[PDB]
Amino acid sequence: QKLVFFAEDVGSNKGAIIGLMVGGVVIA
Amino acid sequence: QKLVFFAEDVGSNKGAIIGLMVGGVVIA
Repeated sequence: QKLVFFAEDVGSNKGAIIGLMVGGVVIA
Repeated sequence: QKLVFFAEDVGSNKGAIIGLMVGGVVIA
């Protein structure tokens, strides 16, 4: 394996996120 | 609101979970 690169990319985060694996009475 | 209940249930976890919110050199 050889990698040679002059890359640039943008992925960038501002939100309101709800990540449940679910259990809350998933209802809490 | 009124709640009255007798509830018994079962959700239990043993996993090899990958959760990415994406951005990884998602790669590569």
